[PDB]
Amino acid sequence: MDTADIVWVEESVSAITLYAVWLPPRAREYFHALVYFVCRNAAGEGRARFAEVSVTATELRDFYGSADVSVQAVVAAARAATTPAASPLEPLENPTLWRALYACVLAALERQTGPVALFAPLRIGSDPRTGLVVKVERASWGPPAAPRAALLVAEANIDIDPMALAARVAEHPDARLAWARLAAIRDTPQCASAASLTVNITTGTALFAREYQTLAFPPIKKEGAFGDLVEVCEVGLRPRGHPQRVTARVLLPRDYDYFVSAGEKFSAPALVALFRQWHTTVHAAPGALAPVFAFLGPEFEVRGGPVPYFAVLGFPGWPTFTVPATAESARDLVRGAAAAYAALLGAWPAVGARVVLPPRAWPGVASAAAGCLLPAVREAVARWHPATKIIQLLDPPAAVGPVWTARFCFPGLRAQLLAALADLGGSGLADPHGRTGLARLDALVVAAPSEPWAGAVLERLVPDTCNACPALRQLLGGVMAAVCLQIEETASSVKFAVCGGDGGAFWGVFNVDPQDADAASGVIEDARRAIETAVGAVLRANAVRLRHPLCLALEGVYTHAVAWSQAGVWFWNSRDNTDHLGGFPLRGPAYTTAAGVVRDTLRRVLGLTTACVPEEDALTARGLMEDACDRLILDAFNKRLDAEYWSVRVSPFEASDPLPPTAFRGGALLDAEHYWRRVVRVCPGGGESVGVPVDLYPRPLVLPPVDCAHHLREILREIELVFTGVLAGVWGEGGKFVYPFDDKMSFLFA
Amino acid sequence: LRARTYAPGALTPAPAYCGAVDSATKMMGRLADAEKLLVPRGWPAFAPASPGEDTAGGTPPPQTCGIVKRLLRLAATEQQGPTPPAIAALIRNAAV
Repeated sequence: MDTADIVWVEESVSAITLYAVWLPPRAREYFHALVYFVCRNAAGEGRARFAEVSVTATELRDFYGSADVSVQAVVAAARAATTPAASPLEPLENPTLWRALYACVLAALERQTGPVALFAPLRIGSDPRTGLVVKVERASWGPPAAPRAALLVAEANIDIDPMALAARVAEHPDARLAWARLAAIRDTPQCASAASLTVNITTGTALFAREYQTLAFPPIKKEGAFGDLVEVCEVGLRPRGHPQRVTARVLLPRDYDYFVSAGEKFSAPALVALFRQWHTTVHAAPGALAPVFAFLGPEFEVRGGPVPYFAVLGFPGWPTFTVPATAESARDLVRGAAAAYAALLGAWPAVGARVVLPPRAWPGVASAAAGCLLPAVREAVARWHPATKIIQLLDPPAAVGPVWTARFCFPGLRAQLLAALADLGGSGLADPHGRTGLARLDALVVAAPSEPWAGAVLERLVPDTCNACPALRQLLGGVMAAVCLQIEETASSVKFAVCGGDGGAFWGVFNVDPQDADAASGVIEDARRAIETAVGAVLRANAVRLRHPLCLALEGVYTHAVAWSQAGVWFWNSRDNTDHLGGFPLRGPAYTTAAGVVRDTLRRVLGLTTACVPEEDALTARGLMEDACDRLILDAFNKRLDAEYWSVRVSPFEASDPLPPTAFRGGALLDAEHYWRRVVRVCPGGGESVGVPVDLYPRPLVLPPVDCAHHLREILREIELVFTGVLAGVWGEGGKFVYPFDDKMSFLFA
Repeated sequence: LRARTYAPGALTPAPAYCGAVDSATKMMGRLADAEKLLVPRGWPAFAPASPGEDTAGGTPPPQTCGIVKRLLRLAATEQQGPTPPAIAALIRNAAV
């Protein structure tokens, strides 16, 4: 505490990792943790520093989100993870515990020592007698150094009996195969020592190549020295939670900061085995502690996740970024990844929604925020129900034309609403240090307009927070309903008539002479400005303040509109041949040709509609429609031998066919199966119609004739769903559209 | 026209024959061997059943009308690109 012995230096931090987790001598209420920073100076010189924090049990329970956890379990898992020779995949048993642990330790470190940030200058003050960082402050001393990268390529060959995979899959009928491979490897660790491996690392100064026939013996091919990539350091500490002196052995990288790996073929087991060998090799001589060995990813859950990553929580000490290749914007992708890593402190996406606020504090904040609002808004919030209709007076099939139609949008309203509402309710927080979390969120919003990565992060993040607590859902629904009602009321006096939408984006019709073109461009702008001002005033009325001022955008002007359902709609402009289509499913490469055909046929029919002809026109229209379908089928004949063209995508929450046993013999192709599964259908005999997972077999394939009638019928149903509505709406008919597939062109594929 | 009729060179005189001729039983053996060869790349299995087996199930008909159907389906399968068709696994030649 004394300031007469504190030594101050100016440096920068590039990574924070977890080193040790233990329990003090005589206490069962809390535990202690020891963390390790890798800092750099103003010209580029690595150094290692250590800090220690203490965590209670109430905070741990709050971050977990339930009351079925204990400090004993945390300590037991942390102690077990220290030995990777026998237990290398500890976080696969229970991931939520590790997520809560990481989040709580980070928050405690931020609150106790002080404010910290990555890739920014800082002033660090330490105690010379004990050797632990004691204070951190933010200052400015110049243009800090620039990050550096290093390319990595690894390949491993592991062998596992297909019977184990089959049994594990049978245990859980809807599990992904990467998790099955990981679990099988976990059961018998020794199989990770007999694998054959190859590694190639390219840096800006050297190169490192290795080829092991078996990971337990000397390399068969070698190039480079280990004493160049990294440096081994020994430090002597003296924490307050131990009775005797302690020593720590760490690795310090040389001339780089993080690894970058292409996403063409990424496999976790290769990295796990390589790092396991390094951990075993380095920590052999007795006389020092050992770090933890933990990792995280989307393959540690039974059903996977939609966004891939690879999070490192302990050994060795630096992050790894997996970026899909074959994209002309690879540099942009890597820049976005680095920016996201720096901005959010590295927790995202590992922790999830705990980077903002703990999941056991939301209800109080939501209640306090809602308690103020305004009487009418409170009444609206109390009665909110998902399936309700307020403003959007149209219906199933209906056509408008020729008039001036317009489409407007508010870009990014939910995130702004959440930020403002959380700020309003923050007065109810039972802590003065949680605001930092909210602060982070605010920054993201201000960066959304000019940075795509911020927009993607917010889009992925808001649904998680909403799903955490339904009170947020209700509050947002009520506020949005009030906004929509005000919008409609104001728009009812500028020659505007709302025809569709929900409030975030909508479309409507204007009342003006349909001939003059130089006078129809002076009424849309006035309406847009008036609506913007009215919405701003209504929001400001209910003591709600926004960082970014509202801005409403016009997305096009058309003349014809057709609506055939509650989510499908077609707009057309009869002066430049521009059009827009919304509400068509797309689950494969053969669902785009149908969209193109639909667009062309609709354009032709609506162009012919301006012939001012009696009911005969309808008959003519029908003819055209049929013709289009005919051509489509004929065109599909030439692509009858393509397997990937006809394959369709399936998600974990739907029902699919059983997995054929042979698929379990694929090997290393089962690692990249996070979320989707692609399936095709073939006929090997008579009427069998068996399924095939395309992506689990080596290329090229050898299959019987494809099944084209099934897929063609599936597409044709959706094709007709729109033509029927167009016919019933434009001409007020009563006959459905039906195409005789079974009696006209079914002989081609028989 | 090309995908629904014999190949141009099938019905043309040649010095000798280049096919597979056999009895019924040895034909079953060769068919099983070829199917085993082809399975590892996508071809679905067969899973047959015969009287006197441990599982009665359906399709009691033994290997009497079950050979012609399989032979015909194998012979009517076309080829894509430079990869020889499937029948080459039974005739044992890469020029059919």
